[PDB]
Amino acid sequence: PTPVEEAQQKTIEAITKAINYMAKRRIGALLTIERDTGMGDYIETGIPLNAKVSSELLINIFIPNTPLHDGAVIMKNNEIAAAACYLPLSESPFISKELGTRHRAAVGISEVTDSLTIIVSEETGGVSVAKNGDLHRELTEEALKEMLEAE
Amino acid sequence: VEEAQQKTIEAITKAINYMAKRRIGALLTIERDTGMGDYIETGIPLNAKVSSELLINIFIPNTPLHDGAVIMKNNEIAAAACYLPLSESPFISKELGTRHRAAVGISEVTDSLTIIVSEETGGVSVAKNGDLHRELTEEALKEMLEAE
Ligand SMILES: O=C(NC[C@@H]1CCCO1)NC1CCCC1
Ligand SMILES: O=C(NC[C@H]1CCCO1)NC1CCCC1
Ligand SMILES: [Mg+2]
Repeated sequence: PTPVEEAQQKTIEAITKAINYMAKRRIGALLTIERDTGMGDYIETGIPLNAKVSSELLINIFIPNTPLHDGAVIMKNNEIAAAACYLPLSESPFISKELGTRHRAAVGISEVTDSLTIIVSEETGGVSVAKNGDLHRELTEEALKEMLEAE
Repeated sequence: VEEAQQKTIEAITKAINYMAKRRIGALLTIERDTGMGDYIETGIPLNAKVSSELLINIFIPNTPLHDGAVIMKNNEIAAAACYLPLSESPFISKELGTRHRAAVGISEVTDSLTIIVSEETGGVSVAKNGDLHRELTEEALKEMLEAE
């Protein structure tokens, strides 16, 4: 495998381990992965980190009642670019009415970028992904990892 | 460069103040001229920009990153949850535990400056040159960082 491919696999493993940990504990999370549409405008609304990814940092970021836990984490490749970022809120009628701001923000950014956003519900622990204006809910650990590997 | 150093000092002091008030244990070593790569390598790599918010989030109790030392280098957070050597000095106050002994320990073999927040009292101390300077005010800590 090339170094880029191995680095990508490490990042996926870090993300999936963090998301799985948060889902089990009902830790709300909002994690947007930049793709080909640049997200600089939104990255600049948060606290800059420019940090190497780890499952441990991702978890620490979203612990409730902490400085960094509200708003989105935005990733660029293997790095956490910024935390506590603003994303636009979708007005889509296909967002389940019981869902809160994190899900509406994820769908919102997915309507104006090709990014992939992962959401952990603080109510249920359910894991969802927003992509291209669609929200896919109640993902298994395997489905999430397969979505990341495919993207 | 001067504006960047002051920004980092302000970020550190704001984080330390927050933790001291809440009696959140913390251990933050600032590399100086003695390289500490061997200890940085024992932690979780971050190479992150300093912010008060990131420092606070690192040290929250019962989280992956809160046990061990944060090591700063070249104005960034190099790693978290790092190992530091424990001092065997018999002249550390006996009521103090592992965090303070680790800060003194790294200070015995490097020129680094380490900041400790006690989880028992929220007291703020600094280890340098093998000595621990205890019960620091906000102003005293700022003076040490500026002097360093
Ligand atoms: O693009 C990289 N990782 C991408 C991750 C995979 C899962 C979400 O984003 N790493 C390359 C840039 C730095 C070295 C290779
Ligand atoms: O921010 C600091 N140095 C900045 C360097 C890199 C860019 C320009 O010079 N040092 C801080 C750490 C401890 C207290 C001050
Ligand atoms: Mg379904």
